[PDB]
Amino acid sequence: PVLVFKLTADFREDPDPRKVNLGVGAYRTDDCHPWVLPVVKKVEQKIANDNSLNHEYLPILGLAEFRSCASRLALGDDSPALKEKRVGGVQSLGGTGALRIGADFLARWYNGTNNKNTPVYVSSPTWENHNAVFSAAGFKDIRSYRYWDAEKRGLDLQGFLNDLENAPEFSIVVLHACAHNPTGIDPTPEQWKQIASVMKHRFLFPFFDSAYQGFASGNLERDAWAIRYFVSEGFEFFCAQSFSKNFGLYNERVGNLTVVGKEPESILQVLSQMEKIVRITWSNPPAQGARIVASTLSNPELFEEWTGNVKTMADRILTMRSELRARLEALKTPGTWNHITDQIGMFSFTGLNPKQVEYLVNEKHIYLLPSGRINVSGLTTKNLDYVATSIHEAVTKIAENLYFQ
Ligand SMILES: Cc1ncc(COP(=O)(O)O)c(C=O)c1O
Repeated sequence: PVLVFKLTADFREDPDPRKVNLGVGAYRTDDCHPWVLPVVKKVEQKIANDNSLNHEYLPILGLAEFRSCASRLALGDDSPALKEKRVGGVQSLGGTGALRIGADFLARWYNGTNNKNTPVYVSSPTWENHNAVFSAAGFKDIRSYRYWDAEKRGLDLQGFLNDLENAPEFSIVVLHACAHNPTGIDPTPEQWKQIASVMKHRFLFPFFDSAYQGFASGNLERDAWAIRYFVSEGFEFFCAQSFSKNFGLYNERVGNLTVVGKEPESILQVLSQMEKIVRITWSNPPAQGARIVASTLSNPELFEEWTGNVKTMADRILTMRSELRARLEALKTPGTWNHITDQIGMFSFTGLNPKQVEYLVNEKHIYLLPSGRINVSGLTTKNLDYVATSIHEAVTKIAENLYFQ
């Protein structure tokens, strides 16, 4: 599960001046540089001048203000679950750490004691590290639900539902909260209702993965609709949150595992068990990233500025999608390209085949995944024409099948 990071390493070492990194989902400005969000520079300065801050261990489960703030962002300020004190939060090492802690919990305490046979269902296709994290937790039966229909380039809703109907009771279902990685296609709210209905009837466990809240619609509230719907339907569930993308805090490793239970006693028990799992993994979590997020989200002014920074990223992505589609169309590139602008989040699942990716990587020094996934936030007004013309070359020169064409 380390392909994107190897892609980045190959890109850095490449001497060719034309090179473009469209692999890893990391935001870039229109001049192709990292963007430290304005709200983050401001809160960092406030931390650097605040002499009451010490370096003593945080609690095992982490910084209380951060955990509350994060769960609130997922669930909404007026969530009934918050009001009924049936919500817990475990500060984690980014989204990955939240998924891993959640996985280790389920493998020890869920559906019996030390049950490694509980099926875990992930999307077809999904993030590379999903299978790897759940296998590391010791789960033996990892399965796929139909998701991507490559013919219609949207959701195979009937397949998805049918796979969930046939899942053994109590199976764990890893659901992308919004901004599906890699397809950029999410269920509509009406589709989510049908999914939830099947999960409720078959007692399936929702394990949400929320790594991109803000990037699907530009609006934090709207991107959490599905999480909030599952709360309202009476589910207990996990939701692994990352702030790597929406705060641009990749290298400070800031995540939160939100837990929604039936009652406060449920949460107290789950959390006391999570303490043991954290202790034998990283002991307790790092402070800097969590303090930046806690400060931002607990202050109405910084919060508003932050949501404006997220909107800025989401809007730049929209523009890059429109521009790429337009240039491919003006070049008369074969096939249709509306899927570039239909898809949402950070990525486009372009539909290019593995030989077309190989051409782009080795001949044109444009780095993307063998699947055809690109990071749309890697495109810029300066690289767009090179990327479009290169895709055109690949699509016209490299056939799907060498013979019979
Ligand atoms: C779907 C998905 N889940 C989890 C993660 C893990 O993020 P992190 O770097 O915060 O550990 C990513 C990457 O942002 C992701 O795309």
